[PDB]
Formats: sequence, structure tokens, C-alpha cells
Amino acid sequence: GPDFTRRPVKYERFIRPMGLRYKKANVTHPTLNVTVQLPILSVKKNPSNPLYTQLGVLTKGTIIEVNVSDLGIVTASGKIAWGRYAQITNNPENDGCVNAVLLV
Amino acid sequence: IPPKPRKILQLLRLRQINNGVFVKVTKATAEMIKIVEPWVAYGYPNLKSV
Amino acid sequence: ARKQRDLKKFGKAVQVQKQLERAKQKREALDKINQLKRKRAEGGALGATEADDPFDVAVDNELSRD
Amino acid sequence: RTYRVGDIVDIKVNGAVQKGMPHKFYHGKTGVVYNVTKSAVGVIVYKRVKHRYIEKRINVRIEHVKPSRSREDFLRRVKENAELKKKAKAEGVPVQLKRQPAMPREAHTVSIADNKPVTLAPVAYE
Amino acid sequence: VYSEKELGIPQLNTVTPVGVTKPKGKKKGKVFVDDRESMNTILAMVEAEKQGQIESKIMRARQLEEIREARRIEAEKKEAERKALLEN
RNA sequence: CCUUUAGUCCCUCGAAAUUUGAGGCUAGAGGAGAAAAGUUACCACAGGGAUAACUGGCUUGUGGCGGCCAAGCGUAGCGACGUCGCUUCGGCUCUUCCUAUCAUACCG
RNA sequence: ACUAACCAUCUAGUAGCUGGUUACCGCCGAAGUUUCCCUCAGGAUAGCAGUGUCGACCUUCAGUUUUAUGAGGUAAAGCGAAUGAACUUUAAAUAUGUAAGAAGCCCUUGUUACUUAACUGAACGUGGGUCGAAUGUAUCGACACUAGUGGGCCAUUUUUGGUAAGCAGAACUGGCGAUGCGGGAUGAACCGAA
Repeated sequence: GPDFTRRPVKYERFIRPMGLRYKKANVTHPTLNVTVQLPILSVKKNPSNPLYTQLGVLTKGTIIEVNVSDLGIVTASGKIAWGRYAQITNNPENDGCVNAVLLV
Repeated sequence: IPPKPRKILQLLRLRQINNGVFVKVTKATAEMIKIVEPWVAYGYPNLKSV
Repeated sequence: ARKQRDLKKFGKAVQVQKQLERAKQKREALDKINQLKRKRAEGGALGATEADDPFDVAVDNELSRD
Repeated sequence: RTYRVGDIVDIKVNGAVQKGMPHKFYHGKTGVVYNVTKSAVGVIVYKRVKHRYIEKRINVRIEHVKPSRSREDFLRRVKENAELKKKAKAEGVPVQLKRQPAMPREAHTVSIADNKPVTLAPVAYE
Repeated sequence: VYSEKELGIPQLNTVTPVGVTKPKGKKKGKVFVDDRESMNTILAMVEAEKQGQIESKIMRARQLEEIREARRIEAEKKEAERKALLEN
């Protein structure tokens, strides 16, 4: 996410290379059958290692929070949704991209 | 050979190969032979065999 | 000395138990995520942005409120 | 349930209570008791290493421990054994007090009238 | 090497008095230090320890003397507090 | 004492007028005791346990994810080809071998 | 004020470490393991092997079957039996614990400091009744003493978990370790057979 940040001494030894960073993902909407490239906002839970969640590691089955403002989903209150969970459904390490399905 | 068939062969006096014994048929004895089938050939002898 | 002697001979068994437990935690986490997937698909009721609390209380609250 | 010392008991191991859970090997085993406490009961279970039996002294609770009927046949056999032996002496006819192991069957005839055989096929086509 | 605090080692009476000892695992009452006079006494000892070795005999005496006057002022201040609380 | 859950639209307070928010009630959930205690797939140091270390009919030209279709298996689930959606290093070498052929030969 | 070299001797200095450790034949012959103490490469006990003494004479025992009874009700059949893996009359395959005599079971009335409302129970005593499945048995047990052992590798079956695939861990059994021979052209892990 942020261009420059200062990390705690806990994690100041885990170096994450530039080439392995991703900012967007191909996210599929199950109900409205379409997929749009949506930016990634935050990593919520990596169900393999709590450290990976803190480090932002994107593996298969990882829950991420994405910006769904372009799709224009209308909530029960009549507002337009701006952020929803999405589960990565691929292996970004083997396939040079992130694919997710929206949890809607 | 598993330990269970080993004990039965000792109880039937079948210590070496081509050893023969006479057994009277009985549910006590019938089940014993049925466990040592992969090692024994048995049947009903006639008067000439006896 | 006594405590190290138990750590002496139980060391490898604790290794395998830890691996088994970590795999189990993976299964429960994926189950809870999969349970949320069914609930949203069946019905639900959200706001504009997702809940600010961590992704263990938020899932527990949502699966409880039904 | 009132259990005394020296009685043969059975262990069932139920999952209702997590306290005092024994190992799977000790589950479903029969042994004798050697000490009785308020809640736990100690039993002796001897297990083969390869030939020799080593007596594990484990503790189990009432909800898993139940008595056994292993000896009950033996006491049943001796009581009738006494009864017919005295009974046989009275009238004066011999009686047989050992149990014979299921001798083979003898010869007989089976009639076909009103019981005609039904022919079968390897795979039923009905 | 293990700390004597970790081990339950009894306290020993020496030329330094043990004083009134407190039971283990119980409320050792917090005695707050907030007066300027009480802080001055602690500060003088800290400064003396950091300075360390002084070659001048007179300068060594003055460093010890300022701690003595700090102690005297603190004792006088705490005495006046006791009198005011006891009387009023 | 505050916060969440469901309820009668049961009472009070505030707001706007043609409606709300916060309290209150019913019963579920959170918060021996200033001495210290618990906890972490994290860090630093010290130590301990399993382990010499990897690959051997391996490799090569056509991506992943989701939907539609789909012979079958089966009696909901797996399901290919297509289509849609998102995008240590360099140089030096001689002999021989391989073809996954740059050239020369012949063909479509 | 304070606190190099060579020669001979103490010295055949100190090792848990390296290398070595001398005819033949016969007989008996293993273990690689449970448990406890202790951190300083370890001890004790038990197991395996053997010797001596004593007691019984297949006396008695047994990695076995049968019988009875547990934990597995797991398959199956039916619902023209009821009810509805969680249903049942019945019941699989499969291993598996316990018990099967005179070293035994019940009754009985004398005492007892135990107990009971009580000669009432319990213990201590008395008497009573083909020795109570099969098969095998090249003996069984008790005590004392003595030496070598404290590893594991592979495979079947069951089972826990995981990977794209590998794989990792438990329980039993078997093969190899101390084993020659026949076969698979050859050969730690295969088949036959010692």
C-alpha cells in the first residue's frame, strides 16, 4: 500500500521485493456474472500463518478487502458499496496475477 | 508366518514339511485348520490310505 | 534438569503434534470463510465499507446475527 | 453402583465427560480392580510386549466401569454339575458333565414332494 | 548466574539494617515521591555516582555535603508535614 | 456503569413536524485483586530436539480464475474441447557426438 | 614497592581416543528392550542366555481353537413386523479383553473386640457333595549368583494429516541384522527353502 512507512523492529527484518508486489486483482462478482480489475485495499486474513497476514502475503484462500465502487452495488439502505471482502482463488506465486471471487 | 498360524501348526504336530496327522472333525478342530489353510492340504482319507 | 530431560525425549512428538494442530487451524479458518460465503449467497444487509474490527470478531458477529 | 475389590469389571469409555479419558488401547478392555477410591477406580490390565504380560495400573471412573459375566457361566456350570451328579446318583443312571464341541451332522433324507427345487441363475433376471 | 531476587533468599541483618521487612506476595505499599525536596535527595545521589572519582579533597567534601543538606531539608520538610497533620 | 442481542411499539429525555436518536423494562453476552498474573507461528541472546543436503524414465509450445455448454460416472457432486469476462560472472580452447537446420541439396 | 633454545631427571605423567591383542574340535547360545535415578560419554531393576539349590512330577503350562460374556450394531433384509449410521425381529467380514475347578462353589451354625433392631450379617472354624471343553506338552515354578545386550533399515495391513506431485507421523505383523542353499541373466529389501 503506502509508498513509505516505518516498520516495528519485529518486522524490520522481513524484506519484501518490489517485483513481488501487487496492487490490483481480477475480482469476479458471482451474482452479476462479470469480473473487473479492482484495486486491493487491505489484507484481512491469510489462513496459513498469522505472520503472513501482517506481512500482506497473498496466497490461495486469502481474504482481501477490495474497492467495489466501480461496480455500483446497491445496499439495503440504498447506498453504494465501497468495500467488500474477496477470497483469492488462485496461486499468485505460480500464476503471475491475483484472482479473487467477491464475497457477496 | 504370523504368530497365530505358527502356534496352530505346533499344536497340530505339523513341524516339518510333508508331515501328516489324523484329526477328528469337530468345530473346535475345524476352525483351527481353517486358519492354517495357506500351509496345509487336507481331506477325508479312505480305508486304503489309513 | 528434570524439565530438560522431558524435553529431551518428547521433542519429536511435540513437533508432529504442532504440525497436526496447525493444519487443523487451517481447516477451521477455511470452514468459517466458507460458511460466510454460504450466508452471503443465501441472504445478506451490509454497509458501505466492511466492519473495522479484526476478521475474527466480524465473522463471528455476522454469523451470529444471521 | 457399588463395586468391591477383586471384582472383574469392564471399561466402556464414554465421551459424555472429558475427565479421566483413557487411551484408545485401554478402551474396551476387561480387568480386575486393586484399589477403590471415592470417584476413581484402579484396575490392572496386563498387555503383551511380545510374549510377556506387563501389568498397567490405570485409573478409571464409575461411568466407564461396569461388572462382567465372564465367571458367571463357570459358577453356572458347577451348580448344575453338582445338581445332576447328585441327581444321577439317586436314580442310578450315568450322566455326562463335560461339554462336547459340536460334532458333525449325521445322515438323513430330504423329501421333494411339495418342496420342488427352484432353479437359479448366476445373475437374477427378473 | 541467577538473580537473588528470583530465588527466595532470606534477608540478612548486617551493618546495613534490615529494618521492617515486608511479607512476600503481599501489598508492599507504594510510598510516592512527589515533593521537590524528596526529589532533590535522590537527584544528589545520582549526580554523585555519575561524577565518580574527584581528585580534590575539598571538591569531594562539597559533593558529600550537598547530599547531607538535601537530606536535612527533606527530613525537616517531612517533620513539618507530620506536625501540621498531627495538629491540624 | 456503560455496550451488543430479540421483544411489547411499554415510560422518560432531545430533535423535526407529518418522524428519529439516546436512555428505562424483560433475559443471554464483556469488562482475593496494585502484589503481580496470563498471552504471542514476532525480535535479540543462550541452549535443547529431529536432520549430512537435493534430484534421477526428471525435462520441452500453447496463463490463471469464474460462468455457459458438456459424453459420461452417478442417481446432488467430478467433468474435457470451445466461447465469454479480467490482464559469482566473462574470455580461452582442442576431439567427438546430438538435432531442437543458420547456410548449401531436394520437395509442399 | 609488587608481580627464548638445548640436555638429563621427576615420567612407563594424564585418554573416555587411534591402531593391535597369538592353536584346534565339541556343546549351549543372545539381545538390541519396559521401568526408575541422574545431566555430564552414565547407574539400578526387569527381559533374553547360563550355573547352583529347593519344591512338584504333564504334575502344570500354552502368541491356538471351542464355549460364555464385553467393546466394536460395522454390512445385509424388511418396513404384505412397529417406528423412522442416527429405524429394527435377526444379523455380517474382521480382529479383540476377560473366564472355563477339589490352589472349586454354595449352604450351615460356634466365637469375635467389626456390624445389625436381632444369632443378624462379615471374618475366623466344622461337615457335605464324573475331578467337570478341544489340541499339544522335547517339563513347570521359587530363590541366589554370573557374562554379553540398550540400535535400527525395509515391506504388508489399519490409521492421522498434507501436497500440483512428493510426503510426514502412529499400531501390529513380517524380512534383515548371527544365515549357508535353489530361482529372478546380475543384486541389502523379490519367490522357494533353512
